[PDB]
Amino acid sequence: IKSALLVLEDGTQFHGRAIGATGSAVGEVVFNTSMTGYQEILTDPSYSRQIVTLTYPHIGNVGTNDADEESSQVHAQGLVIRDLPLIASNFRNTEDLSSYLKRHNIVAIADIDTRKLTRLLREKGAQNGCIIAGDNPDAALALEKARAFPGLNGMDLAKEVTTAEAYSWTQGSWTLTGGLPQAKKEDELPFHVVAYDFGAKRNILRMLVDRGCRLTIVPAQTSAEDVLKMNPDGIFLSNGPGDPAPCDYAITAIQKFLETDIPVFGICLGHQLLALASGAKTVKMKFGHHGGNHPVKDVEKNVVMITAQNHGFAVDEATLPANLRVTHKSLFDGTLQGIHRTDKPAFSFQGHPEASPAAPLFDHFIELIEQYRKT
Amino acid sequence: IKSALLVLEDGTQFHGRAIGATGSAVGEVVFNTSMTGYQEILTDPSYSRQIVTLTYPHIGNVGTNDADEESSQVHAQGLVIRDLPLIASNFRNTEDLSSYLKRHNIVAIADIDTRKLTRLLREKGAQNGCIIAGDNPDAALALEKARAFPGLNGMDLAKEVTTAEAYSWTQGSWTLTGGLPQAKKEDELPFHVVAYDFGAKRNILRMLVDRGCRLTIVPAQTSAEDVLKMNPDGIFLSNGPGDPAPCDYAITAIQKFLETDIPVFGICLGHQLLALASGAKTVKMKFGHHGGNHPVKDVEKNVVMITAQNHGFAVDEATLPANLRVTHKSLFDGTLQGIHRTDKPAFSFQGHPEASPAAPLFDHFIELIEQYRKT
Amino acid sequence: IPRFNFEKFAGANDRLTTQMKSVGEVMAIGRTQQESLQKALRGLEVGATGFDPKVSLDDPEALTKIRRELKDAGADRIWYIADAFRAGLSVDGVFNLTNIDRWFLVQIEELVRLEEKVAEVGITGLNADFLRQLKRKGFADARLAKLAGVREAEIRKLRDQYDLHPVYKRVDTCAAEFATDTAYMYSTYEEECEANPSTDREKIMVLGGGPNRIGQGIEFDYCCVHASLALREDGYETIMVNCNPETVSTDYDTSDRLYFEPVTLEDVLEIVRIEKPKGVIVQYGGQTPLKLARALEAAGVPVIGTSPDAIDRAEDRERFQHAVERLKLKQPANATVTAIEMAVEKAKEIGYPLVVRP
Amino acid sequence: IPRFNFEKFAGANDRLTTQMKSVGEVMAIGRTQQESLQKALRGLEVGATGFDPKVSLDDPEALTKIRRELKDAGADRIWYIADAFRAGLSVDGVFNLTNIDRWFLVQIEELVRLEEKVAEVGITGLNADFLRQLKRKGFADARLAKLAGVREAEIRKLRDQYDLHPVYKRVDTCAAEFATDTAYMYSTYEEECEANPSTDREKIMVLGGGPNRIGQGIEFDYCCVHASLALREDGYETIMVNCNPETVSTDYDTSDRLYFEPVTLEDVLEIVRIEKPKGVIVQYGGQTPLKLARALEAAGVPVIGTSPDAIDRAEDRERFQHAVERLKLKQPANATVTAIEMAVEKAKEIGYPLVVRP
Ligand SMILES: [Cl-]
Ligand SMILES: [Cl-]
Ligand SMILES: [Cl-]
Ligand SMILES: [Cl-]
Ligand SMILES: [Cl-]
Ligand SMILES: [Cl-]
Ligand SMILES: [K+]
Ligand SMILES: [K+]
Repeated sequence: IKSALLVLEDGTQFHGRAIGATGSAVGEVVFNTSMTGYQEILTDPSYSRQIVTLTYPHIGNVGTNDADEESSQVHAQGLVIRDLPLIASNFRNTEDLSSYLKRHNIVAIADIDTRKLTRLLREKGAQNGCIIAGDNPDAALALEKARAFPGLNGMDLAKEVTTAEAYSWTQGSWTLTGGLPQAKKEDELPFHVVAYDFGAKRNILRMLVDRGCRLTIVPAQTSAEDVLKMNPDGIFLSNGPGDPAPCDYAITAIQKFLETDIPVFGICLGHQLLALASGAKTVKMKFGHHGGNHPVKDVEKNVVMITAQNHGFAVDEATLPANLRVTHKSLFDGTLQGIHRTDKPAFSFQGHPEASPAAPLFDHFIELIEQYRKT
Repeated sequence: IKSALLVLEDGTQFHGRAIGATGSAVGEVVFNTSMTGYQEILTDPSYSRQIVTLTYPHIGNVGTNDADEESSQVHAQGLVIRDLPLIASNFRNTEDLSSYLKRHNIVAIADIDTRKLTRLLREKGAQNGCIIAGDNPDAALALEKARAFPGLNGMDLAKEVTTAEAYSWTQGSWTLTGGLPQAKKEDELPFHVVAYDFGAKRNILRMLVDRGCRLTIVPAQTSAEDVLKMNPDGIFLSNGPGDPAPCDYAITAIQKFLETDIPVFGICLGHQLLALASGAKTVKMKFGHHGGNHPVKDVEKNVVMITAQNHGFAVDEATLPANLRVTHKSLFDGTLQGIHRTDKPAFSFQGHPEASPAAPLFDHFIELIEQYRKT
Repeated sequence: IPRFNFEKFAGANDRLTTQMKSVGEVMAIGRTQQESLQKALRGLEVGATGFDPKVSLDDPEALTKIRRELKDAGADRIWYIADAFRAGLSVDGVFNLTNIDRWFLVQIEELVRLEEKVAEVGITGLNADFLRQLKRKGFADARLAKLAGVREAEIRKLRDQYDLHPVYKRVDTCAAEFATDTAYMYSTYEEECEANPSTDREKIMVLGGGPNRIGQGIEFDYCCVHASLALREDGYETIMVNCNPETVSTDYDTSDRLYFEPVTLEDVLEIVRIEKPKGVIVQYGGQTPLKLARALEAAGVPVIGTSPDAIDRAEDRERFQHAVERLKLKQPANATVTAIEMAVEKAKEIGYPLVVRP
Repeated sequence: IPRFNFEKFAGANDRLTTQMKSVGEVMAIGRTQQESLQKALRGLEVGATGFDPKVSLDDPEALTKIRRELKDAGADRIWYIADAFRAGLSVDGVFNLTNIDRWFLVQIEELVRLEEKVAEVGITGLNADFLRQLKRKGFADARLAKLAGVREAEIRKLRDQYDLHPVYKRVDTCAAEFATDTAYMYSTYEEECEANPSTDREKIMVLGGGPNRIGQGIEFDYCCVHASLALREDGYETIMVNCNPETVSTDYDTSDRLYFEPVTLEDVLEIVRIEKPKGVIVQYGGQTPLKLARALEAAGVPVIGTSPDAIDRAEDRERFQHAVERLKLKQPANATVTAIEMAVEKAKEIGYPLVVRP
């Protein structure tokens, strides 16, 4: 018997089984409703310091593989699930879940009532928690640790996940037939986009490349001056974990761009930053948006998009500066999902766009880029 | 394809497959003819800094188990074998050999011409060598380390495997039936024996207790003074790695006891020390003795014993002090195997004793400890 | 799981192919595949209690039969898949013959090994931890009973003893991201229960028929729905119990509380335990609920309408003849033969032509 | 591996039990169990090249026959085990029926898998790295050949091409701790060769007859020994090739050099290759060596004594009849029928009683 334990700030306990590394894990507890895509979720920087509970019971059915990695590493602090399948069964699998978790040193637990956990987070909002896996997991220790956890509110996580040096990215989307393509060459891409790495996902980058963009990935703190120096065709503000607010660095920089005529496009954290720099205010969500079936309305078009959400904070619509037009809202909860500057080539989206490869956001960005080079 | 490679000082190469930890290992390369007892060989301190090659092709047929560790840990530098079995198949097995090797982090290679290795070691003598288990093992590098290796000649290994602080040992020998017996009670043991941990094997200890010996396990350095300070019924000098010569610290000590009327019993390393302390000289063997089918004669009784051998150096018979009687000799090479002080209650044995439930030796010992208390 | 009726079709090719031959279907919900599958099995109304064996372990011919059943599927395949594991066949083995994904096979295999332990340890080895592990894997009391060599009630007793009962989760469309005001539930062995039964009213439970089959059609479902609509309108809290995905009775709108469950004693008893209803209708879902009537009553269930015993009075050919007699009514000449010659003799009495009912 | 003769025994219970029924035995030496085992298989003189199949993949009854053979061992169990794996039985399943330790069964299973890859890749998939791996698992040229659909010779050529040959280790009682002056060797696919043939003398190779069988006894072994002792005395360097553990022929004293190996074209050629003997006597070991005569010669082996063709002259019922004819001697009337009707006729000619030789 390989025991594991998960304990919530509030004292709630969940007894189960260890499936990952031995040890303990602490962080903010969230639930994600995605029925598929666990790997991508685990490896999404957007989950740093978070303990991920998946609502879908069998997690690990298709094992894992490199192509499904959203970053160079597992960002989830822990994984909490109802059942770990006996086998991974899929032509793409290269290593079962459990072995993967272990290789990445992730503390994971299985066999607990995820539904009860979900309903609790839903009802009472997120909570910090600690999972302990090993011989005789100490529930008090667990509880201590959970209670001691500082918490994501006011925590700058982007500086934690961002890259240390800047670098190129010219690799596009994966395909069934040929997997991940070779990285394109620079003369093979018309556009040059500077993308701020606030804990960016591989798939977004891949998308942009799909659209003609050579990317220069820059650290989160990178100055505006430093960047402008690069004569960027467009500026992209990635997705990323934690609170946007304490990102003094970014906001500053962004404001600069906003003086300029350079197209600016933001996703998730970027979107929050853009909003902050535009004078808007951000809030931290009861439990957030973590799933892949979230309905969002494009108000302009009056169409609904089924989206992927991975956020715990959000831009308050009520404090929206008037140079900020609302472009999209959540059909689940009425929260802000899109915005555009009425006075600048800058817009952003709360959810996480994906490749087909209708790409209206992306295409817009590209559109703005062109107009900009047309000038 | 998990490559590995072994290279000898001499430049000899052995290409195979990785079955242990990833990485490199270096030390003296020795060969062991034991067809059984691999776990026991791996966990024998006598192997520190030695890379172990096993003549018996299938290593790991019975997996592993704690009752089979001769010490707290695996002392062998690396493991070289011909074939790692598909499964372990024994009722006593708790963990396959490969998994065992990893957890203990042993660099190890399977599938090489162990016969080829054997003959070379036999013909040319022991050799330092390097195993490199990884993605693209570097031959030159491995050679580079191999050659660089300092070597065991003149190396004190005892001080590296001894214990920090002293301690009590009251555990007897294993039985199929009961297994590892609980640890006797101090008041349950007639005798008190002090044992110098020169990197001592668990079973030997077990064999003493078996004999009514309470045991005090001390560190290598340990002063005769401090020792005598415990009014011990007899002193026991354990088996251990490296060269005995450089262990100034004990020869000294020993010599103390050697003025005393306390009985002193030496095994392997401790048989060497005794020797030294009594004036004899020690040499380093061409290839040494490692396996369990070694014939040794009890000159006295004219009978032959099949023993277990784990040594690289011996005691030169030619340089014997009169007060040193030859009690045993190897029927394989006529080398020295046992001695007795003409003038003192001291004697030692080169080979390694084992329980049926050496008995002669062991019994003698006690019979000495006895005659000593009778006084 | 589809429901077949091949037994009613003499000369019919009974292998499964692209043209449907099933007459109905049963559905089940569980927190895990294993649980879900086994619950469906016991709710299939074919006499199964899970993976009950089709061929004997000593039949030297088994492997053959098994192979065949796997290679060219019939209505019985799922059971032969387990017997294959029991017989020594490998997961790859089974796969190559069936093309059923290993993901599913490994799970069936695991249930089998578990059944083996059960078998080995007997009831005595059924401690609370193990038993809970079994229940969580969806094992039925009945199936366990069989493996341990005891009656079903024995297993159930043991659970009572250990306070080992299921919880009820709700269907919500959203993995619990939003709350529900609807009471569409399924049982499982977990921590938290969402049944939250009302103490407020007088409850009426209606038992459906499970999957449809020939002779056990929508006609019964129709009746069951009607009982609910009527009694609800009349002000009762109506509880429906059924597991046929095709019907209106399994429509959440049809009743106050819906338990999408196997229509078995075990499952029905658990709900009753918690609902503590005022009455239970067993007369409208066909044979399925009918057959449960005595055991339910005996187990304390407030069965309403025509009593189990009265139903048995009518159903039982002997008990019955006696009524007919009693009332001095006209019944056709009958006999209860055991042996051939016996029947030839009695036949003579009765008079041809004859109706020979097993 | 024991050697049986049940075919000569009509009516005889052929299951193995506590009473011995074998007539001889064969021994093999390998660097690994698989090597060892497969070598023994190909030296058994029963027409096996390794784990040749006993039942068809497509036989519907194959699982059953396989089960019986497994549960109640016969001389052929070893083959049925491979067959079991082919058919999809699991290692645990085979274990349950045979009680053979899994450590062994797993190795057979691996063999079977590799076989399957061969079958799959064909002669083309036989790259040097793979071939080498197979040869180290004891795979015979002949066996791979059937799997790949080629002639054994093709495989042989293939290895030539790859400079893929075995090395020779020596027996020494002590795991190489001490040197040996004796030349008691066995083949393996490894790094170092210990053969060190002499360039010195004129070598004479004597081929033994493998395990003893009825009609192929010690009498031939007696001869083989004599050949050795004799020539050795005469001053030739004698080289014995045999793998029967019971005989004087396999005693290291009997000859200068002993190669404890399977008496097959394959194994012999490998020795010849390195020994390059003056001659090779194939007439003293009975049927085994006899049947290799042609092929050895054809391969350039220096066959001494009566020629392989000559032998063919006398063995060949027709070749012979002609020479008997030639010599004007007396042979019994004979005929070669194909058809029954054809026989009864010829029969009348020849005249009863009759000796019918298939
Ligand atoms: Cl739980
Ligand atoms: Cl790139
Ligand atoms: Cl090698
Ligand atoms: Cl248990
Ligand atoms: Cl018989
Ligand atoms: Cl290959
Ligand atoms: K649990
Ligand atoms: K009826």
